[PDB]
Amino acid sequence: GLREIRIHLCQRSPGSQGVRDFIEKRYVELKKANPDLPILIRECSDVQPKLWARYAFGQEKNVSLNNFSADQVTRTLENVLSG
Amino acid sequence: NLIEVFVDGQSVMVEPGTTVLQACEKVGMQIPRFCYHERLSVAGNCRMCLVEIEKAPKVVAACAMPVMKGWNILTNSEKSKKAREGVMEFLLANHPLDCPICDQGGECDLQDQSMMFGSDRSRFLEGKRAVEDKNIGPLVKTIMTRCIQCTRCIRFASEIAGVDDLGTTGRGNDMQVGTYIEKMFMSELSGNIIDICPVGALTSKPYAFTARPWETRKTESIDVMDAVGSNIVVSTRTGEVMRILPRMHEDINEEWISDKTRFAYDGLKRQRLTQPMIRNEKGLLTYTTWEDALSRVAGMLQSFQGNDVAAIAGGLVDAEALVALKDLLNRVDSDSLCTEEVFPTAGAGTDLRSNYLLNTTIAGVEEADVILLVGTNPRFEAPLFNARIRKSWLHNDLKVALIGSPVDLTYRYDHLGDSPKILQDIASGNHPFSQILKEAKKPMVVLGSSALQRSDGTAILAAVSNIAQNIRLSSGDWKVMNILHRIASQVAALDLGYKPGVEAIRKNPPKVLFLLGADGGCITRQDLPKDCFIIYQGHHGDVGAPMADVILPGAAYTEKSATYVNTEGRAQQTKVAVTPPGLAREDWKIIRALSEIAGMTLPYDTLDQVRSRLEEVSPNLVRYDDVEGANYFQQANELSKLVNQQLLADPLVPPQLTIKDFYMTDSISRASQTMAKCVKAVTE
Amino acid sequence: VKPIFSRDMNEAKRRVRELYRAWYREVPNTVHLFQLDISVKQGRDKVREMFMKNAHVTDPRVVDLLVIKGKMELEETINVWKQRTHIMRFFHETEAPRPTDFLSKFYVGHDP
Amino acid sequence: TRPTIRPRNDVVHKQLSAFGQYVAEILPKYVQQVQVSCFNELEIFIHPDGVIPVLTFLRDHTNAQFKSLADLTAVDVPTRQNRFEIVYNLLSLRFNSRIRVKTYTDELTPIESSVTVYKAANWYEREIWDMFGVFFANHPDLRRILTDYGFEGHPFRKDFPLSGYVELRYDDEVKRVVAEPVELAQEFRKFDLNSPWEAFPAYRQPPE
Amino acid sequence: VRTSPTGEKVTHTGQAYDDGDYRRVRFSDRQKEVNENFAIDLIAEQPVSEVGSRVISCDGGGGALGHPRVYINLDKETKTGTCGYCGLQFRQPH
Amino acid sequence: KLDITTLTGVPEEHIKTRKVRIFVPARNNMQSGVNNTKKWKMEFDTRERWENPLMGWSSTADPLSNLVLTFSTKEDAVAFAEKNGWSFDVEERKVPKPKSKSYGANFSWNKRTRVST
Amino acid sequence: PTTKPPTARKYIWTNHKFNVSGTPQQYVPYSTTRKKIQEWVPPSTPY
Ligand code: SF4
Ligand code: SF4
Ligand code: FES
Repeated sequence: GLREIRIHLCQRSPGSQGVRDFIEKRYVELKKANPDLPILIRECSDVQPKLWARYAFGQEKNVSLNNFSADQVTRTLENVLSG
Repeated sequence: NLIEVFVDGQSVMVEPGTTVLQACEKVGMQIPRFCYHERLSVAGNCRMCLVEIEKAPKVVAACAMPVMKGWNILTNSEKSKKAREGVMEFLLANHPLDCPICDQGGECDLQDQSMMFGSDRSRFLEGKRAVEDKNIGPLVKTIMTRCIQCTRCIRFASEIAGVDDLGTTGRGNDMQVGTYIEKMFMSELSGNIIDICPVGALTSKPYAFTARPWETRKTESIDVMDAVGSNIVVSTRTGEVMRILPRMHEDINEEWISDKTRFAYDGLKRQRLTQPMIRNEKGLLTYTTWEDALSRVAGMLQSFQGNDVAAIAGGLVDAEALVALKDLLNRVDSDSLCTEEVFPTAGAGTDLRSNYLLNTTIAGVEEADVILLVGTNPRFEAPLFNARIRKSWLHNDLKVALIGSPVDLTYRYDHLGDSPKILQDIASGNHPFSQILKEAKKPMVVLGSSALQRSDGTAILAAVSNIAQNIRLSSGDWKVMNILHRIASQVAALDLGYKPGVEAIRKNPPKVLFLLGADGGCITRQDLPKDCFIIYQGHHGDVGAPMADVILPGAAYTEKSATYVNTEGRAQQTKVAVTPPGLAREDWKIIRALSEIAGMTLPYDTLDQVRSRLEEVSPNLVRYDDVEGANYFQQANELSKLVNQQLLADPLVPPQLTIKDFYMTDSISRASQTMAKCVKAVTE
Repeated sequence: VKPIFSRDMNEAKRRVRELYRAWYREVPNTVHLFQLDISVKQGRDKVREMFMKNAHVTDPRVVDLLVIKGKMELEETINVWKQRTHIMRFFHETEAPRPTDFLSKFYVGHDP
Repeated sequence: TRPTIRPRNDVVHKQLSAFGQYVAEILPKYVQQVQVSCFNELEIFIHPDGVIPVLTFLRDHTNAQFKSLADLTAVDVPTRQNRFEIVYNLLSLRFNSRIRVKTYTDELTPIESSVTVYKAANWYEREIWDMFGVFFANHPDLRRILTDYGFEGHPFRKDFPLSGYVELRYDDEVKRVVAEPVELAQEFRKFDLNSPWEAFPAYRQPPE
Repeated sequence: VRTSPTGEKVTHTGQAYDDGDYRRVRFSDRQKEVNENFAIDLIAEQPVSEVGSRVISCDGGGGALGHPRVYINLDKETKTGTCGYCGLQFRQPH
Repeated sequence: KLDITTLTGVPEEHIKTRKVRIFVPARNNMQSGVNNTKKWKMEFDTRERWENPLMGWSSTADPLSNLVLTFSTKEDAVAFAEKNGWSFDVEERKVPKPKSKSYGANFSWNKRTRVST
Repeated sequence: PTTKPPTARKYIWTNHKFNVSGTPQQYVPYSTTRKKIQEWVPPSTPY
């Protein structure tokens, strides 16, 4: 059971361009679809963008989003949501 | 259009209007001064800044003379040295021989400048003057006989503090600084006159006679009394905190600290929790070993899971402790991690950092043209922020408006009103101030965290976001939406994912409640189930501790290295100044130790590993002194419109209306005797 | 970089081997002369531990300098310059054990 | 006139400057800088390789007969890469003058021993090695003096605390004097005495 | 010099070992050295000098054998001017 | 990759468990002088200090409690820490930002900078 | 002293005491400062 999702992106790094596109376009729809799921958007520096999914009892898994297009990020988040 | 001037023959390019003293700073020479404070206005009364310009018959005051192209500043010429000696002699002619007993002794600009630029003997063969001492309050011990009429206190009170109560009475050698009447100088930044005073004429009454400057060890830290995040230097001698001094950080606090930050360290000396405590058979808390109490809470944690275990975080807790407790409760599958301050969860909430941050940084206030303050008293809630507002108002002609109860902010402001409907009026555009906001090139809107603590906080935030979006539609790099938090731990907790407000705990009463320094009292035993097991982990026993089955002694901000994030989102780390009293231990170490006993050992075993875990949860937490941030206002505003809550008709009233409220607002402040004396002073 | 005694790590290793040899054969003479109550094996085990302490070093000059220090200590022990106290200082007998697990450290004191 | 201030002797200043230029010309291979202090003291700055050549030159009469090693010491300045500054003080009895030669080294770079040239530098180099971490190559017998036989650290190094890391006491259980970690009953009180105002404008470093 | 409930002689600093404190053992067969003369009482006993000038100078007596000379302002009728070093009190007549 | 840790003789606990702070000391706000803010300083982490039972003097067991070092540049301090194997935290130098001062502004005809006294 | 008597002061001792080491009158060192940190007093009511 997903308990929260953390998305880390770099503000100006090229690798985080797709994640930034997802945030600017698709994040609002994602939050609408999952009103009470904590989707914490945070800024990371000089490191690859990552997606953190904290499940029940504290188990967490991280998937690298480096150089992922917005569609790829949407697919990754949807796969995490579906489980 | 840099012009060329020479300081002792060295070419330095300075912008026009630069003072001679500033060019001397540019080449590194520090012209001796007694009346010039860069923060304050220029006065030119000390006369120690008299320097000789080549080919100029008359010496000039470096603090007050704009440079001219081609001028050669002779900072060590015979004329300059002789002028310095004469000015020093005149200063010391009447000054009392109080150095051994003057608290300023050892850190006196008069003493050092006499040793460096003055004669080594006195030609004064007459009687010295004596001045009756004035009483200006319970904080500033005054010996006016030592005053040199540098006028720093007066100018500071007029410009920064904004309280025009200090002035010069009389003429000639009989001229005296101080209130002509028996008035008391009351302000948030009142204590800063002690720092600003070159001589020991104005000194700290609580700190008087306690210690000498050379003895003290200086530790650089960050204050936790407010969410401004003022940098401070904790002065400790022989393992005891002696005083708190401001540390310069141009972005956050220029050179000032609030009175509560400066004088509440006395609270750390009283009502301290030094040993673990467990309820006995009679129901009375008794001192116990760490192992016994930790085992008790470990058994209780093992017994229950999920919503049965919950955590409430106080205003003074640390990010390391927060993440440790968060992981511990998650290992029992509990997400009921709640702060004592309420932030609208509807919409993005904690998901987007820009939602709960002062997006326009404190330094940004200077650039702003119009500031709209909603339901907040920045003078008491965030004193340094109000000081920055006044600085911008004085220099940048900032236009300030307040929607709330009319309060004295030390600067003139437009009082739109106290009813929340004025937010709707601004958003629709019927209100005239909407036009001013639209015309404003750099508008700024600030919504205090106190207003969000009301029932209609979600509606208030939605209305303010509507105002901001209207502004954006009318006209970027600039950020117009800002939230001013009054609790230090709030920003860090929201970043780590702690649920804002205690509402979840109200919805689902927990069997085991862990109070992490929660002295607010939002949740009590009556709300909780009758057999609730309460754990309190904090430095002082104020409210949370007396209603706790187990008391785990914890360290204070002076006694631990921890990350505190200000309202701007800037993360700063405190440094250890004194060891925690008695058996008390650092909070994250306590959480990890309970994790080890309870069979769910958290991964981190050292402070660096805890910081790595913080980086995992939120990378910005470990990036110290960075306010880069990100702009997500579009998404947050879009999320806000989905719900339509209607604001209640109750007028916006800040929790703190008078300076009496400000003194005692937290456990450290309540414990302090000095703050209580100040409360008695203002009240009576 | 100018070599102290070895231009390469291998040569430093050879010198270390010589120093170890010398300490190894000296240990029983140390036990007999200083009237120490430890066994020869115990002393040689301490020698091995001390030598492995510096094993992580990956610079030839540092190895050479450590070898010089080892030679000086060995000369002291071969002579009676060091007293029985100095020789037993390697065996931290009086000092109480310092626990290394986190929970014990948390109980004992504020030290990290 | 000017009774307080120390009298200045320019003749000695000129003589020392001229002799410094003499030394600089004779051995340009090793000398890096020669300076004369205004209290009439001459210092020659030398590359580490030149300790033996330049000292031997100074001892033997190329118009210089410095045949007595006043003292040999080091100054540890951690900021510099070569944290140690080896300092030689020499006295010429024929010319009743003294000059100073200074060289640098690292913790890991040996410097040639000067026992051959002077023979008085044996104990001085031993003391430098014992206090500072400098190792002198080709020394007849490099070992510790002024420190305990089992002393581990190198004091005087600006990193070593004044109280050290170990303390000695007699223990009745083992009937022996035993070392223990230092635990001062009264912590040495560190005093911050430097004044916030500059004292000597002549030595003002460039702002950079 | 008052006596604490434990029977110890409280110091002029106010120092007395509490009944719980174990450090009282050091005086078990020995004595606690307390100076009977208290500075505060003796300085209180001194009469207040009355001087007819607004500003007066106290050297502590003995000239160079006393304390640095300071000038005290006596304008306030309510409160007597007190020497920072000597502690003697002065006031204008009437 | 220089490592003098074996040669220093420092016991391992202080080599590994101590965090050293590299910084330029802030000016003592009581004084306007800035001469004490021109050199980088290396200071070790604070440790426990307790009262001596006999006299109440503060006792310590940290050998490096009073150890402070002065470095001209940040890089030199960093290099020293690395060569000694101490974990280091570097605080960037804080410089007073340039200010615009005008004595004329105290008598502005229309601006708020006019001084009442 | 008979020719030149010492100055008479009230605080000066009237009876000189010899070295009291090894006697019940021996000086015993002790701290002259009060407790710095004050601990919280638990409430006496059960709840
Ligand atoms: S303020 Fe006056 S009396 Fe006090 S130390 Fe400075 S010069 Fe001396
Ligand atoms: S009281 Fe202090 S700050 Fe005010 S004028 Fe006098 S010397 Fe200046
Ligand atoms: S302070 Fe500069 S002229 Fe007075």
